[PDB]
This record gives sequence, C-alpha cells and structure tokens, in this order.
Amino acid sequence: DDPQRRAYLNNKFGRSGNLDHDINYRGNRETAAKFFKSKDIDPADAESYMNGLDFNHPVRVETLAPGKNLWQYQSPGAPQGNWYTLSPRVQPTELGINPMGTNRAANTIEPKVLNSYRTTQKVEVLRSTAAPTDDFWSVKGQSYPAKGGAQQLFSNEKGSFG
Amino acid sequence: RNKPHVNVGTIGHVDHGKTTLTAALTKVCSDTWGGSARAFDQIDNAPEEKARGITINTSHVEYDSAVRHYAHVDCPGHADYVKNMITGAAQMDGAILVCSAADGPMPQTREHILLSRQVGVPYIVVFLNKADMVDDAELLELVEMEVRDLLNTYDFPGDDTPIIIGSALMALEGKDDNGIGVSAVQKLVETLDSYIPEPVRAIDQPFLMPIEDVFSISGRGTVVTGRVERGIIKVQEEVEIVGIKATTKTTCTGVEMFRKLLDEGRAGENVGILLRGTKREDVERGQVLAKPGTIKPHTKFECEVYVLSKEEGGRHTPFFKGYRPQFYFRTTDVTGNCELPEGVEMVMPGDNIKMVVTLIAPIAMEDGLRFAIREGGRTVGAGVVAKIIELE
Ligand SMILES: Nc1nc2c(ncn2[C@@H]2O[C@H](COP(=O)(O)OP(=O)(O)O)[C@@H](O)[C@H]2O)c(=O)[nH]1
Ligand SMILES: [Mg+2]
Repeated sequence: DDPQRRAYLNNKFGRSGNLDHDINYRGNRETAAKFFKSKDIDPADAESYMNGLDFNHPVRVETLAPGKNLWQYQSPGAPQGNWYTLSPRVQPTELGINPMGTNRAANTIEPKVLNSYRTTQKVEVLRSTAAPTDDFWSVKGQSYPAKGGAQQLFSNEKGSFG
Repeated sequence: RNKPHVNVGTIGHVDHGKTTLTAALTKVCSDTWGGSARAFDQIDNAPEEKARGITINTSHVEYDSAVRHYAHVDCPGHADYVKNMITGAAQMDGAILVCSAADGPMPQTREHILLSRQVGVPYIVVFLNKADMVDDAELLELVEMEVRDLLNTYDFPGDDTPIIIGSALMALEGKDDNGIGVSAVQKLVETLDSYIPEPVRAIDQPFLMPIEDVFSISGRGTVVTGRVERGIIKVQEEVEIVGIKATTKTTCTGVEMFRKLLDEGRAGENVGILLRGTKREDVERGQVLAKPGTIKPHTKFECEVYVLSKEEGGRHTPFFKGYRPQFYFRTTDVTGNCELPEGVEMVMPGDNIKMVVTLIAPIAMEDGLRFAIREGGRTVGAGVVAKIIELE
C-alpha cells in the first residue's frame, strides 16, 4: 500500500510511528479502566485518575501480600490518600504530585509529609508510572506541573493499607 | 445439497465482539441458508471442557452456508485461546479475526495473529466489528491498513486478506442499516466459502504411522505394530523408517489386523505391518513409517510451548537456560535442551512462550506437530512445532 496516506491517517488520528507501541498504549489504558471498574468506584473520577497515569510505560494490575512496606506523601492533617510509592527516595514531583499540600483547620499551605505504611492484609493494587500532570489540587492558587517519572500504586481499600 | 465440514473460530481482543459475531453468524445462517440458531448467553457462558489437559472454557457452535458446513469455536478469555490453540483441543482450518474498529487493534489481537502463525493456523479472515459506532470511513480505512500491517508482520498475506467491515450486534439484531447488518455477515460466510480452502482428509494425507512396538523372529521376519495416523499403507509399497537414527527404506510385505491379513491398512486402524529384510536392531520406538520423502528427522526446532500451572498438575518452579525436560513425541520420550526467548530467563507455570528446543536425538517431525513436555513421566507442559530450524 502507498505510504504518505498511511502517514496522513497516523498523524490525523493520534497514531505515532510503530503500531506495537500504540497497541501497548491501548492495552495499558484498557487495563487501567478495567481496574477502576472492577475495584470499587468507577464514576466520573476514574477519568481524572486516568489522566494521572502514563500508559506509554507499562501499567499492570498486581496483587500484594501482607507485610509489604509502602509509603506515601500526604499534606499535614490530611486524610489518607489512595496513591502509594514503593521507595522513600522518590521526589514528590516524580509521583505526579505537588511537593507541598493544603492543611485544613489551619487552612495553611505546608510541605507534604512522607508517611510509612505496612500491609495488614492482602490487597489488590494497580501498578503504574506517573504521568507528567498539572497538580491544581492540594494548592488552592498554585497549579503545579510534575515531572512524573516514577512508579505508583493505587488501591481504594484504605482500611487494608491504613 | 452436499456440504463438506470446515473448522473455524473467532479470535481477537476482549469485548471486540467475538461471541457476538458467533451469535450473529448462527442467526444469519439460520435465517438465510437454514439451520438452528444459537443463543448469545449460552455461548458467553462457555461450559468447561475437560479434555485431557488443563480445563479450557470453550464454546462449540455450528452453522451451515450455501455450500459448506461450518464448525465454529469461541472462547471467553485470552487464556482459553492460548490453551485451546497451542494444544490440539481445537483445530481451525480457518480463523476469523474480529477487531473493534471503534477501539482499534489491541494486544490480544496481535498476540492471536502471532499464535495463529506459530500454531499453524493457515488462513485468517478479518471482520472489522463495531462499524456502527464509527461515522468516519477514514478511521475504518486506517484500522484496515493497521490489521493488514499486523498480518504482513506475521507472514499472513494481509494485502490479499479479505477484510469485511460491519457490526456483529447490528447484524444480530436484524436491522442491516446501510451495509453493516445481516448483509455484512452474509458476505463474511460467503468469504469463508471463497477464501478458506477445504481441509485435506486424514485418509488423503501421505501415509504416516508411529511405531508402537516391534516384534522380530530371526528367520521368520519382523513386524511393527501401532496405530496408523495418516494415509493408507498397501502391500508391496515402499515406505521410509524415519526417526532416531538414519532414515531406512523398506517394503510392506503384509498388513495384519488381529487374526486377519488385509490388503491394506488405513488411517485410524491399529495394525501390524511386516517389514521385508529388516531386523529389530534396525527398528526402534518413536520411529515412524511414512511415504517416501514426506517426513524427515530433526533435532533443533523453534516451537511455542505452554507450561502447566501448579493447579493443573504442573511444576512448582520456573525454568532456566539449562533446563532439560523430557519431550514426548507421538509414541516416544526424548530428552532435549531448551533455549528461552530474548529478554526472558524465568517463566512461571501457566505462561506460554517461544522456545527453541534442541533434542539429543533426531525425530521425524513436521511444522504444526503438537507434542508433550513431561517431568518424571507426568505432563508439565504442552507445545507445538512452530518452525523447523535447518542446519545448513
Ligand atoms: N455498541 C456496540 N457494542 C457491541 C457491538 N458488537 C459487540 N458489542 C459489545 O461487545 C461486548 C462483548 O461481546 P464479545 O466480545 O463478543 O464477548 P467475548 O467473546 O467474550 O469477548 C458485548 O456485550 C456487546 O454489547 C456493536 O456493534 N456495537
Ligand atoms: Mg466470549
């Protein structure tokens, strides 16, 4: 088949170069959506969560045995989040989140504190690398761009983790 | 009317409309060419098939065309397709690759094309499903070019491959708005009639019989007993003893079934054939009697293998590069080395991989030949000869 037109279609519809790449892309996105539907809530939020995931790098569903120590950055006096990080040496921007967050009751802006969690049960988690997203949440006025180079974990079972 | 049997099935990604296309096929064929329609829910709720190996949830349906009788296979999940394809449990003379045009190609699509190439599926017809959800024809054109690229990628004639645009759901519900409904599925069946060739009958294939046992009486002669897999052996016909050692040439002086001495031995029959001027030291197990120049022995070959999980009786441990499992070919056990694919050095029980096997003894083999992999005499995996690796 004559090229150029294939290039025309690829450029027109989003496609970028090799087919295998976009195929893996689609597969990872599908895996994310499937996880969000399969585990607890799947409303409007699922899309916003989805924006935070980078699908070029592989995003896989995994089951985690108890006793695994994972940690997460959370604003001072803020409730436990759904996102977690494997290694403490990861920068906050790398996780697709603002280094600092809002602190309620105080209503003041304060650096996010790293908290250490352990698994008390066997829990299902969605492994994924963070996308480079803008972090308008956790800062009322500041919108914060994030590098998003690091891996993430997602589980709405807060009781199982926290 | 006279119509011959042909084996087909639906393959593709999840939720792309495999089962839906199946129900559409049986419905349209029932309404058009006559027959018994089938239910979506019955097929989707695929019953477990026990087989002789791992439990595979497989749905079998049947539908007749104008000139053919079609036996169709559908599976709920990709794992089912892996187990069903790699093992002989389902034979397809033609494959129907259904791909959602609205979503485009997906990992299991390309993986199913790859598996079709490896396991020996000779022909693939592509049905571009969910064409009702797409208003832009340019997208259909693009996805068409994409699936053609995938087919060309895995040695399928994608340029000449018949691609049909339509919607399995719109066809099943009997509306046929535009050209997408029952007309499209009708054209699909017609395409199955015109593109997919007729299966060669096992009795029309060249002669092939795995030697099960060998009886030799010094002065009287040697007779080899076993079950004829392919073709027909006749008295005074020349045959080749292939496998284990050097290929030998012989002549069938007689065919014996129980007490009876027959004019010939046909496929499916358990017989004992007398070999002229042969000795027991010349004939071993695993060797096969074949039509001259139809089969050859090989030691090193690329194959696709599926490892049994711990539940289905498989091992509790992954593989290495120096793994030396037993390989069961037809009627014999043969020790052989195995080479893992690039980037991988560990495979868990339940995975399917492209493995390069190098046997210690040459075995008469062909492309597409299914074989077993055993540990301590018990099956730990199953595979199929993807491609013979020549040494020249
Ligand atoms: N909107 C729409 N949905 C479809 C169409 N074809 C199939 N589907 C949906 O795809 C879903 C999956 O069906 P299917 O892929 O055949 O089941 P599977 O064989 O187990 O993967 C069904 O629930 C259908 O509702 C279509 O043309 N339009
Ligand atoms: Mg199904």
